[PDB]
Amino acid sequence: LADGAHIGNYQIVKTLGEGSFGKVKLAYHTTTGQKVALKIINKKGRIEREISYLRLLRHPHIIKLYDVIEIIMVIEYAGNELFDYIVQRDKMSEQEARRFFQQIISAVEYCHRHKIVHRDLKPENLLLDEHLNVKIADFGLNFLKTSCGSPNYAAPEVISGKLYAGPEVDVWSCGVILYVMLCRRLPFDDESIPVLFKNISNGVYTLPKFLSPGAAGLIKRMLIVNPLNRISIHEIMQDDWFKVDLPEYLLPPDL
Amino acid sequence: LADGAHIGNYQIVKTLGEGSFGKVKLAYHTTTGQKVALKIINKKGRIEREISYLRLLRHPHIIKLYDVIEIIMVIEYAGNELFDYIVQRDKMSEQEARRFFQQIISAVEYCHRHKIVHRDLKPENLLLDEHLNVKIADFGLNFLKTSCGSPNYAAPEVISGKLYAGPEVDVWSCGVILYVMLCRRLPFDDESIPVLFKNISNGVYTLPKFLSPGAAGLIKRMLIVNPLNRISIHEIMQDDWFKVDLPEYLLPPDL
Repeated sequence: LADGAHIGNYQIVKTLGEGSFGKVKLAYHTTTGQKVALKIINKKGRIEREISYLRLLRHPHIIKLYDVIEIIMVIEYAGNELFDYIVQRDKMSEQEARRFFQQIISAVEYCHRHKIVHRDLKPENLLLDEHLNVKIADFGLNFLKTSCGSPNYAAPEVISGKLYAGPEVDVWSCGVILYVMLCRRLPFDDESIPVLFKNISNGVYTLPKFLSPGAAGLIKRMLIVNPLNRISIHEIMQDDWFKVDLPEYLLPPDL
Repeated sequence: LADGAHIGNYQIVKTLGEGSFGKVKLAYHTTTGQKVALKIINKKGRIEREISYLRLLRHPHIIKLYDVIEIIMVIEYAGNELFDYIVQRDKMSEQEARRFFQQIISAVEYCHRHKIVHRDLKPENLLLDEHLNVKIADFGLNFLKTSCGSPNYAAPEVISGKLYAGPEVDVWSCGVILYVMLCRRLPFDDESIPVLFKNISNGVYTLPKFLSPGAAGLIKRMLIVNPLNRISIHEIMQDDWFKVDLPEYLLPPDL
């Protein structure tokens, strides 16, 4: 039950995080040795509905909810972080960046379809598995992780704490994300908190010249202050720059 | 010169981060095999004065600037993060927490003496070495790390972007830090950015009952909104709760 060991095919390894109910512990499947993530819960509503609803969501690049076993969740485990891999390789190609951006955007499209807005797309939520596939965590309706997002990646609507943050906020975050993989620098960022918020609020940032007309073009339409003029996920998936070398499994049925 | 290898006793291993001039690369000393951190620079003022000034600062718990070798810096390397270690051991003792808090506070006292205010004390800056000693990084006058601080740990003066942030801001951050090691939860923290800032601004937080009168007492005086009434580092070092089991090497000469 504790960091000791064993629970129906799974042996516990070492708590990964704590959180209001139980903890999250690393564990490896008894026979296969597949690493897994065990989120424990109990001692309390429509959460069970949620947990049940998550076991249905499946996507190559979203951390999967393998199966529920107190209340053990059994989640897919990815140990590395997308950006740790990116800093490693000095200057990865624009085509290398795009490859990741496509997996991410596809994943977002997938969730928005199932009516789930992430709202917290940031580096600590972009993981990678042994095959270099992105795995987005924290998707679906602890002190190691803060409840409020990393400002540098939040849309104006979020910085300003608007009562409604629609799927357009994910596009903005993805905008920042794309920007950083290509420019290796944050779009908005100042040592002064208030100034960082000012810039984000007025979409104040500069696009580096080494950016292809394609990339810079897409970034531009994603980082738009007015939620209504911000480009949509589907428009992004139909973009020429985006489309290049786009793996078929990433394109939904309707597109 | 690159991620290839070798530079006067040091062999390069794999870039740890990038930053406006050069990068930071992990390297191990050719003979001893001591891991080191290599920050590269060139292509430009009073920085050299600064670099020179840092080579003089020495403290058991501050990342040391071993020696300058373009412009290679050679920094002490710590791979783990204080809080990763803390989540591991389920509930570490109050005396275990205090041990870390003393090393941290001593380190801060040390820098404030040499007229250096950190201003960005957060989890990603609290490292640990193989002996479980804290090593504070980013001390002394990149996309993996943002320029603005992690709000949850910043003092009101910092959240509000006041033109002057004195050493009192470090006390506040240390307050949050102490709080989290003991309560395993953030003092101020809300999914709403504006609300998080409101709470911080009005020092709105609750002290858990399982806190000793000592600990809770110290926290209280650190998280004070008015910079002038906030407890001082030296008063903290003379506190009864703080003093318990305080290793002699951590106490400065004058105390």
